[PDB]
Amino acid sequence: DMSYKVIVDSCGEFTPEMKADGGFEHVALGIQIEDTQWTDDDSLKQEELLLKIAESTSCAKTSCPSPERYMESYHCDAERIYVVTLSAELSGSYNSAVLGKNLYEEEYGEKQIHVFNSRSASVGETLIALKVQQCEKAGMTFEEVVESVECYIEEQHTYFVLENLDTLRKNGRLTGIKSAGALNIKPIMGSTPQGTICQKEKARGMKKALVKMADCVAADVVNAGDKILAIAHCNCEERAKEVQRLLKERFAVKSSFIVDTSGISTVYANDGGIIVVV
Amino acid sequence: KDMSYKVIVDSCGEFTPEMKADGGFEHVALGIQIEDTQWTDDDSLKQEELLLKIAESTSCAKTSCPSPERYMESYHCDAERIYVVTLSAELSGSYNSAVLGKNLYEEEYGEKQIHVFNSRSASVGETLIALKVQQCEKAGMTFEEVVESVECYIEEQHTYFVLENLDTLRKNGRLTGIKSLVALNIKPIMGSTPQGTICQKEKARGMKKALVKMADCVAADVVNAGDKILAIAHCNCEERAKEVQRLLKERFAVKSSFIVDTSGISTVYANDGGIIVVV
Ligand SMILES: CCCCCC/C=C\CCCCCCCCCC(=O)O
Ligand SMILES: CCCCCC/C=C\CCCCCCCCCC(=O)O
Ligand code: NA
Ligand code: NA
Repeated sequence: DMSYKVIVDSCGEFTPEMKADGGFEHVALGIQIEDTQWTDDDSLKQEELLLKIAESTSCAKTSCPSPERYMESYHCDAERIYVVTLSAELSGSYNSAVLGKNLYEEEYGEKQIHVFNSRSASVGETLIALKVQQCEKAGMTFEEVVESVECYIEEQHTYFVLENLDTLRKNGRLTGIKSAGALNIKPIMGSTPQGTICQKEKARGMKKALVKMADCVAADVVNAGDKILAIAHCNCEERAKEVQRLLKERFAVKSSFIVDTSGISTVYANDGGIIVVV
Repeated sequence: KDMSYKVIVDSCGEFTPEMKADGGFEHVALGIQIEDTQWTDDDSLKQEELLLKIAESTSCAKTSCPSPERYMESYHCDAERIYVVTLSAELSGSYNSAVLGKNLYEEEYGEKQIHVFNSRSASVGETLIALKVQQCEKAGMTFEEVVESVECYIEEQHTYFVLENLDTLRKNGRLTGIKSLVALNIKPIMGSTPQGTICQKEKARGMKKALVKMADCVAADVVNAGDKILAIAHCNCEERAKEVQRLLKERFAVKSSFIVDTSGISTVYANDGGIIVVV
């Protein structure tokens, strides 16, 4: 009985193995830069997006998926539907997925559909989708999957260091956080348990910030041998491999992987950004 | 051989007969003050004597949490691992005292595995967390693994209650954010927030329809009820507890359920006729 589908909004990256699996499906967000309106799918190559961001003087804007396209993704032959979305504190994607479930039941009746508020972004959503699959392979019931994945979400922590925080700041995703000292100061950012962004540390220069971020991850992680560590990078794979090396010096994980940022992740992480989740 | 672990629960958390007979569960008592009378909340305090004293006293009851020194002493024993389950940190100093007791322990003695769980609940909410600790230990998990699994359960755990008399919680500052209703026979359906505070979930006219609405609230929030234990605490109204149990069974199936009489602390704040439901 593998009658299930894992729906993830487009911010959550897919590894090549997940793309070849068939059980993972994306629901794409929208991206708007000046007078260009794009859909965050696999037809939007990262370089063209980064080049458009670089030329546009105006900050990029994004839009969550509509409830109707969530509902359409629920309507299929799979018995159990699991939805993984951006943090509800950072995007309307969660509320839209929940509304799509209400629309589905009005048009088609009851179905086992659960929407997971990742309280995170990017590879945070990826790891949750992988956790759903792991639970399904272990033979859990639908409600057992929900409980175990919601526990993993509670254990999961997100961290990131960017070169350019302006897109998150201008789009209202950094409210409360204090902003200009040394020009090479790099804040180490992270999630809160509620799914908002906070500042965890700071360092002058990228090399020192990556070390401090590695320390922050290691200071919070528990039972790391049971967990997969994910790293998303925006056009800086050698920086991603260095972060992986720093983290391996500090704790042992079950496994780890590195992925390129999705369209939404690229828009908000910007050129040179690094996101770590475990 | 020494016991591998002990679960310390403050006296608000009721023990089932099976837990009372298990030396792996141990209470740390709170204090109860009603007019000129001071009681330790332990098994030697009869609920009827407490209820009769409350009924006669025009003065509202007062309570006190355990001291950090008392918690520290409870940690110093032959059991290897110590788990502590306390009242919600937002409703009592019991959690802060247990954490301070741990800090004092590590300063005075060799390092020991001690973890304090903020239940963000009360009464059988603490009971079920203590049972979950035992379940995780029986599953063979490590200390860190037990801690992480129990904290996940705590986030899942929701508390609901309907009382005949909310005055003790109100007078003692435990309903700070809730608007009080004017006195036909409207009964508010109260419950926990994820932070461990009390909120009003619903309201109904009469006790019978209040229990129905509470049962609806429990059913609306519960995840994977089939694997969970549902607990019902009642203060001198066992038939009301069995009716609530019946209403919940109409809405979802659980692995098992139990009913217990309220502890001393739970009795003081739930009062005669109170009902508490946790799953
Ligand atoms: C709570 C932890 C968040 C970690 C953020 C990591 C940095 C960049 C990843 C992309 C974050 C995107 C957040 C804003 C998405 C808004 C999309 C929309 O609804 O328009
Ligand atoms: C957060 C959910 C709370 C549910 C409350 C259920 C009603 C009665 C159970 C007893 C509650 C006791 C709370 C106050 C305890 C204060 C003890 C102290 O003096 O520190
Ligand atoms: Na559309
Ligand atoms: Na008084």
